[PDB]
Amino acid sequence: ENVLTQSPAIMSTSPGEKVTMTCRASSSVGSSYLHWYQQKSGASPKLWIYSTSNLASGVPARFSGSGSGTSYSLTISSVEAEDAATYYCQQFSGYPLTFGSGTKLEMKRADAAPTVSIFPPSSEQLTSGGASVVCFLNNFYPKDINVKWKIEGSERQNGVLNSWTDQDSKDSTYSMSSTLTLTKDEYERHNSYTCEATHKTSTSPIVKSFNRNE
Amino acid sequence: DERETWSGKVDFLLSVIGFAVDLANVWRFPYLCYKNGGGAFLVPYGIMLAVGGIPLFYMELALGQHNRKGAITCWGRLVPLFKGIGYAVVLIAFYVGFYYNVIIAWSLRFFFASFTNSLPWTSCNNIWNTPNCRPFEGHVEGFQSAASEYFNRYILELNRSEGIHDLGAIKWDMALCLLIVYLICYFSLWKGISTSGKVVWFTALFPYAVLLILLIRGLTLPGSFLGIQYYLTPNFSAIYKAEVWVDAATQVFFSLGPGFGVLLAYASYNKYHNNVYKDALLTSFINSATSFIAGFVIFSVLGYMAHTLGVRIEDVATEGPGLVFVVYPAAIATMPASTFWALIFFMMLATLGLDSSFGGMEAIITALSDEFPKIKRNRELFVAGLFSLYFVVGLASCTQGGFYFFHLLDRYAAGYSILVAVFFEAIAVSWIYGTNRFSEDIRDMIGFPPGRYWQVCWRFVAPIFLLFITVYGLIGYEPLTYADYVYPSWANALGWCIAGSSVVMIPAVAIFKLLSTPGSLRQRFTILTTPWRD
Amino acid sequence: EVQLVESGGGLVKPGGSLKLSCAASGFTFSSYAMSWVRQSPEKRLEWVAEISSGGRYIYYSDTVTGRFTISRDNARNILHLEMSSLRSEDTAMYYCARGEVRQRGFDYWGQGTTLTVSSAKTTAPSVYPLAPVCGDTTGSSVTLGCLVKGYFPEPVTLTWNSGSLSSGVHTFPAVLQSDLYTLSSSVTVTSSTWPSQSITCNVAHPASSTKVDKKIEPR
Ligand SMILES: CC(C)CCC[C@@H](C)[C@H]1CC[C@H]2[C@@H]3CC=C4C[C@@H](O)CC[C@]4(C)[C@H]3CC[C@]12C
Ligand SMILES: CC(C)CCC[C@@H](C)[C@H]1CC[C@H]2[C@@H]3CC=C4C[C@@H](O)CC[C@]4(C)[C@H]3CC[C@]12C
Ligand SMILES: OC[C@H]1O[C@H](O[C@H]2[C@H](O)[C@@H](O)[C@H](O)O[C@@H]2CO)[C@H](O)[C@@H](O)[C@@H]1O
Ligand SMILES: NCCc1ccc(Cl)c(Cl)c1
Ligand SMILES: [Cl-]
Ligand code: NA
Ligand code: NA
Ligand code: NA
Repeated sequence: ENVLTQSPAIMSTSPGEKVTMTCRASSSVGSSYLHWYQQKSGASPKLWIYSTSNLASGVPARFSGSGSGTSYSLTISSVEAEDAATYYCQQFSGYPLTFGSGTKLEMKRADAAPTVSIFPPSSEQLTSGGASVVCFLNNFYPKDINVKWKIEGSERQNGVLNSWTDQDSKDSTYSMSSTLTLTKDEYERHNSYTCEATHKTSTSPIVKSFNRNE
Repeated sequence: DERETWSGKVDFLLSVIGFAVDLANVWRFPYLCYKNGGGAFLVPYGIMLAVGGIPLFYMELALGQHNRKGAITCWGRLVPLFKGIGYAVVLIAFYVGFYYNVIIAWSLRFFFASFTNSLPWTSCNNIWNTPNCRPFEGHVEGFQSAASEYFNRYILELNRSEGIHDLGAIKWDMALCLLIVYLICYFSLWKGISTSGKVVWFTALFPYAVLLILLIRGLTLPGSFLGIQYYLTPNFSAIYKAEVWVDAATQVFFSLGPGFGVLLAYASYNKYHNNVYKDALLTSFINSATSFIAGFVIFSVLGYMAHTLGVRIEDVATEGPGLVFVVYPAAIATMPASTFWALIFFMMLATLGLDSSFGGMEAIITALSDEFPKIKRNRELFVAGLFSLYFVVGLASCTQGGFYFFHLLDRYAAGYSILVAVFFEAIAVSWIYGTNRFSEDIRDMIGFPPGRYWQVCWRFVAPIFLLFITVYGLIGYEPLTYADYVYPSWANALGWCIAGSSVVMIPAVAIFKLLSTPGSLRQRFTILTTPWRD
Repeated sequence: EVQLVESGGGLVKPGGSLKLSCAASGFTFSSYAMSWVRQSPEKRLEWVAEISSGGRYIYYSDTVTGRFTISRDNARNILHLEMSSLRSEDTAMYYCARGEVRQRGFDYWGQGTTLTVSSAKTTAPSVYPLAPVCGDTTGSSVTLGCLVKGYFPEPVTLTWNSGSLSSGVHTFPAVLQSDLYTLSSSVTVTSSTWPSQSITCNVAHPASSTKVDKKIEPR
């Protein structure tokens, strides 16, 4: 098969700037047969550029494309937050038809610190014999963030479920939820549980704790 | 499954250009403009070219490339009931060989006769001349020119023959010329499209070299613009007449050459995903463009004759071999360095014929190869026998009454026989095989379906403008006559038996294969209306 | 105008078989070629198969070849894909996409229908309300939460107050751990809103026939 590799994999841009993303084919692709698709989060792909140069209906003029042979590219003259999406190229030259690995385009903004919230196990879960402690980290930039868990004063690395949102369509930040799960017995053998967060915005980690005493 | 391809893409284009660009691009097209009132004739020409000619030109090349078979096997796999269309169309090209090739023989004859300081057709004082010889063309028919009497009384010796019933002796310098032609044709098509594809690099290109030379030499002649006037001067009164549109129609169809099975065979050697739509458009344009250019080549000289030779344009403006073997050599003889122009002109006429002949013969060979496996491995022995047949029968063309034989075939062997075959070609594809299924075929090949403009032309426009025009041709029919000579009606009957023998293959194979298949009547239709492996 | 709608799809055990359908409207269906493109949970687009306008020309990727059969109905305008001997790597969101012109690409796409190929049993989620620590300093706004744990397969529907408040809500995508999905959601509101008013967590998991609401109380 003809493999299309796109670079970069992820790209961050301030509005108004210009971006370029590239599409490289292992074999040669006829210029007439190469296309691009834009896919926004949670939605179907939309045809964006066809035959390498040609904008699909509804596509703003800030978009353009060029290339030939094994090398192609997509360029946005002045980026808008509306343009944040994943972009897949495609070759129709021959079968099987292949799609590029994609380029995820995300907006960048001023750094933001997360608001950390910590939630003890519900009294309904505790009856079932399970105990899980949930920590939220909301509205921060950039996306990379690191969570730590201390059962008393001691780091517990086992049994954690971390989840990130996608970039917010409005404030362009990220959010993360971390869930530490224990047995009911193991939970009640301790008192002070601590969720802690190390983000770029601070050298000092944001800490949220609670004890079973209160 | 296994089939050879053109050694290169250019081979195909030059094979199609070469076949499509023939001698009629030279004598007939510029005459039709002049007779039909100049640039005003471009309108019905362009219209019939657009709706009738190019779509059908497009259609064959598509079918050929897709079904990957010769003309007979192609229609067999397409519409098994209509397989006769491939039979009809192939043996038409067979009949054309018995006449068309003698035109190249005449060209080589005038070529071999062109080595000299003084061209033999210049004066009236030779042994073949009568008292009535005049230096150049005129009105009165009892008095010919020095070029006319040279062609008729020396080269042809047509004066020694009282009609087509008396052929007279055999002229061996003509037979030698005809033999030479078939030797060239043999060693071209002998090994297949491998050699054939590269040979046409000459035969297709060389006439364009000569055209440019004769164009410049023609336009630098005094009175050349006067000719261009008669050629292109618009008169739109001629648009209203019926047979003008008939003339525009029949020219476009003979010029682009669909319906000979040639385009089918040539395309059958194309790779499946080759873009045949770009080729059909490119080739169609080049062919008409060549006709337009050659017009200036002919009439610049035709003007020079009117202005400095003291002849009137009506007498020197001609179609057919009369133009190229008499009128045009007359002018060349007068101008300085005559020997050079004559030599490249007659060489151009030959290379205009050859590439066309190749296609006609290849259409026969490829069609018979695909039907009978015995022929493909034996191909060199087959084409040897085929041309052997051509030369032996072609000896009748080399007789003293040979022209009468030529003129007979020049009319009946092709023409509206081609029109009814092409008519059925459109009806079979569109209304039986279906336009939807055909459009789907092309999408698989070149990646996109034909615009609905093409579909309408195949389904509606072409059959109508064929059927109507082929009918109006039958009404304007008159028994075949040449000069003062009226062909006997037994000769006219022989011509219809020739014209009919092809066309009758449509119902023949239809009725034959229909009764040959099992079941009741309407599953017959379905069985024979189903494509090859569908 | 043009609308493509994929239907069928869901949980199927490995080696099992399933049939997908695409309903087309808004154009002449017989005039265009159709294809299936699938997107793995890793969000990679992979072309599955193509069918021509009259269905007489078919193409498959070597992944699904011989297992998958793409069909077509021009009468009722329905595209079909018949899968058999399904494997876990076939898990994806399947897209119905047109069309005919190779040089113009795929100009229309459907909503997609999700296929999950797994041997894991369907299980109902356990939803828990998340009430903050007590008693603490309460600022201008307060953050509540809802924990949906131990379910399969996807999806689940989580809304707040029957979808009333969409603002200040973050619903975190589910993560599969040992054949069980866990999902959480957080919502922030002014402390004058809560617990002055009612905040309920609406969760729906149709696979297990589960409809649950959870009111969050400080208790
Ligand atoms: C006299 C010589 C030099 C020019 C001859 C004119 C010919 C080549 C021109 C005149 C009108 C033209 C046609 C006008 C209409 C169409 C429809 C379009 O969708 C395909 C091309 C097609 C079919 C054109 C093909 C080329 C065409 C036939
Ligand atoms: C005589 C004057 C007025 C016109 C001369 C016409 C010549 C220049 C034109 C007519 C036909 C043309 C050729 C048609 C076929 C091909 C194949 C294509 O893949 C490359 C161009 C090429 C090789 C063309 C070159 C130019 C060409 C030879
Ligand atoms: O007038 C042209 C030349 O005619 C003769 O040459 C003939 C020859 O007689 C014939 O058998 C041969 O096949 O063709 C040539 C050229 O047509 C004369 O013998 C020449 O002197 C003339 O120039
Ligand atoms: N291109 C003119 C049509 C034509 C000319 C010569 C021959 Cl031999 C044939 Cl079959 C057809
Ligand atoms: Cl012409
Ligand atoms: Na890219
Ligand atoms: Na021609
Ligand atoms: Na020719």
